Amino acid sequence: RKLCSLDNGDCDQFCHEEQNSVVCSCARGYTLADNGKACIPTGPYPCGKQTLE
Amino acid sequence: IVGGQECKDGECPWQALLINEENEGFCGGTILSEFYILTAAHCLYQAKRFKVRVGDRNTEQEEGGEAVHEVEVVIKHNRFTKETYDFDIAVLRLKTPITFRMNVAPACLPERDWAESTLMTQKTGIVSGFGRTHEKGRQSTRLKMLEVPYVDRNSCKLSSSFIITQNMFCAGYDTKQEDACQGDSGGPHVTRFKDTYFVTGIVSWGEGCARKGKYGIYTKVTAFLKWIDRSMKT
Ligand SMILES: C[C@@H](C(=O)N1CCOCC1)N1CC[C@H](NS(=O)(=O)/C=C/c2ccc(Cl)cc2)C1=O
Ligand SMILES: [Ca+2]
Ligand SMILES: [Mg+2]
Repeated sequence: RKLCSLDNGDCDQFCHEEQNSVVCSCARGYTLADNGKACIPTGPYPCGKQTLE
Repeated sequence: IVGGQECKDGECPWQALLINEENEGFCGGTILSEFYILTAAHCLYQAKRFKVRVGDRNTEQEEGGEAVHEVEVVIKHNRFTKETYDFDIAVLRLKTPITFRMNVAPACLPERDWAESTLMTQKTGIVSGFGRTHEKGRQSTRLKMLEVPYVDRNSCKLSSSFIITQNMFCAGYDTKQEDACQGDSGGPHVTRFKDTYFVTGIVSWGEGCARKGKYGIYTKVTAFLKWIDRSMKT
């Protein structure tokens, strides 16, 4: 188990392998955080989240 | 949905219901964005004129979140066929945009390779709807959800009396009494990953509901991601 196959490469969402290195990415409506791993919602009611209130 | 549980407040916000002239649901759908609903192609031959309802969990009370939307454009896959239910997928563009709120939110579209290697290899997915509560029963007045294990592709093929194409996958149980049913077709099959829910399938067909030695068959959304992307731009 290497890179993306090892715990999703530490990525919150999408993981892909480029030139022997993990590159993380996010679904539409999220932006990749400064750490290049976490996904941050850009606005209210982002995709894939159960609603609270 | 045969078996399972009620969707509790805010738990199934991407559910949509296709309703006929009599205001009765006949198929489900998945909210993809403010303008688009994902559903099954075969569902489009079950009513002359229909609308889409969102934010509903109980069809017998006004909860305050319900919204009905008219359909502007129907986008059916041109390779769909009634013989086998191959290419069983459609996208609907709505006349007015959906205002997201409690019980009304979209599910995420995943990327193909990651979804097939990581989501579709998880133990289970979640299916939901207002369909029949047992093969010969009545439709549910309550929105239900159910965890359905991914089923080995070879085992599924061996169990089926009808062809399983490259555009379909199997989920559910061999003998346990839990499955999707009539009325749920067109509805969401989603997979959870780190508290985020991604669209992985569309409720498609089955030999009855929850039969011994039979599974639920779903349209394989990951095979249609570029097609969905195109449909959402025109
Ligand atoms: C076998 C299937 C069927 O008729 N077809 C048409 C030809 O292409 C293959 C599929 N059937 C038999 C009757 C059944 N209808 S239903 O209302 O019971 C649907 C139930 C259902 C169960 C599980 C899932 Cl995941 C989805 C639907 C049906 O579809
Ligand atoms: Ca209601
Ligand atoms: Mg079974």
